[PDB]
Amino acid sequence: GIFKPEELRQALMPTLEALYRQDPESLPFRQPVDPQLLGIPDYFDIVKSPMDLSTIKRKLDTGQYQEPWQYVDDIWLMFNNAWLYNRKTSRVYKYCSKLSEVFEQEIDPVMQSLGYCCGRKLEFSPNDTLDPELFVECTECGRKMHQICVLHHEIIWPAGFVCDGCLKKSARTRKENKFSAKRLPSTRLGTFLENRVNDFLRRQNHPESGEVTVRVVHASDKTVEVKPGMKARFVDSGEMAESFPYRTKALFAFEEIDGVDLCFFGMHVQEYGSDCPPPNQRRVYISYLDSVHFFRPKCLRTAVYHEILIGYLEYVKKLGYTTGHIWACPPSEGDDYIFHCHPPDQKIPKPKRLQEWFKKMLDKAVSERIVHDYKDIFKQATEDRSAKELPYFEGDFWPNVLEESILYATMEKHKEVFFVIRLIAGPAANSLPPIVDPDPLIPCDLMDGRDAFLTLARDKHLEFSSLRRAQWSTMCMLVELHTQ
Ligand SMILES: CNC(=O)c1cccc(CNC(=O)[C@H]2CCCN2C(=O)C2(c3ccc(Cl)cc3)CCCC2)c1
Ligand SMILES: [Zn+2]
Ligand SMILES: [Zn+2]
Repeated sequence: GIFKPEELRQALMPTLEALYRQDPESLPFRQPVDPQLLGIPDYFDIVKSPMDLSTIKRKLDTGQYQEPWQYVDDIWLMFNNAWLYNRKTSRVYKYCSKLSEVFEQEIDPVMQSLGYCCGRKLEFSPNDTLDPELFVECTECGRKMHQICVLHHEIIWPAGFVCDGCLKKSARTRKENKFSAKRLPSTRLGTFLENRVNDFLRRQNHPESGEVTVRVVHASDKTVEVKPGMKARFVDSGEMAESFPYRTKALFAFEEIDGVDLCFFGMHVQEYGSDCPPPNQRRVYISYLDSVHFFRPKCLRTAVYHEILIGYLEYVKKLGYTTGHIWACPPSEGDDYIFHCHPPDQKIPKPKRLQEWFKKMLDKAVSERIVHDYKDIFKQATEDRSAKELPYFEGDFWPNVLEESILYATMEKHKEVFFVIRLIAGPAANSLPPIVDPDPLIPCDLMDGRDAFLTLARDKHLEFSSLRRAQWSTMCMLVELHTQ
């Protein structure tokens, strides 16, 4: 036992009286449902565990609740029975919804006064059913708390969870989390980007901004093989190379928010080096860009994205990559992209908004004299003067759509989607030294393309749907990156 029974009764009884005072919303909930009297004989075929305010009052008054979550569980059983049995458009359904809003406001401050994370009944995002959020138990006081509220990971703290209350009471502080973003192995690329971001943020000197970390978490050597269609026409003759080698890299940016890691940006790139045959030579392809919109302050979010993306273009330019490519079309309605379960209010941008966003960033990159020029693939193709000449990237649009044929008219209708970004133009691009990546390979199967991370996130309910859930998913993804 944690609580003297009378203490639990005095704390919780006012939240029950708050529901009882709601008239008419509590009237269907004050007494056990009597299916005969109400003419609803199928009630007990649908509702296996009836619950009502008078039963909860008796359990409270007789000391039947040993800890407050058993009370919260009975309140939500009552709400869920009503939402299950009654139609969404029915009076009882709407009364139930109103009572659940009254309960959430009342129970929050009570559960926090009793030393709990919150008083919320929490379930994951959407076989008609939702998975419940997990609890951990303080080894010192025995209070149960949301795993995600207190960010307790068994790998980081194997001896068990100790709540803030028990740590203060014993003049102790939580053992440092060494599975941090900052402690991921550093790369030259990562250091360059993060130094750019933090320099900008220090110039703004805004009180809300946290330190940013940028880490390369995957680097491996791959090959894209030419598809059979285009292999027939161009490769089979010996006119075009059969496969193009590249380095695939994955990087993430993390911000300190409320003193813990938050992963807010993700990037996959394909890097076609100087020993890669034309027409891919000295080209970089940004496969996927994703974000979780919790960057603080929100007034500097776009500018921080600019520092990372303009920074990457500056870094590859200096090494001797001439051209950048971005496939600027949104993901399809149903595809998570990099981060599983975005906030519902982080809307996939419309094509026009996405194109305009990328245009503004590249204009900044022109002002800084990092980008020479940028145009749609149509103008750049006209200006370069066959289909053999098209840069051919793993998982890109053009290798797919060129199979549908087996070009000129197709580019014009999809011109605004494909940005070509000139980093090095003219004679400067003729007599460059070899491209030598000063960072080693980083083997990491989890970050080998975007699917392994999406699979882990689905399997373990690592959502980025709220700040608190994004903070847990960041902590979990960092433990996995640290223990490969
Ligand atoms: C409810 N919503 C979802 O379920 C959902 C599903 C899938 C994805 C998303 C959110 N993800 C995105 O918008 C991704 C892909 C398209 C670009 N993008 C970004 O994060 C960046 C961006 C550019 C421009 C603008 Cl205007 C907004 C953002 C950040 C800077 C570079 C790219 C949400
Ligand atoms: Zn909680
Ligand atoms: Zn405790």
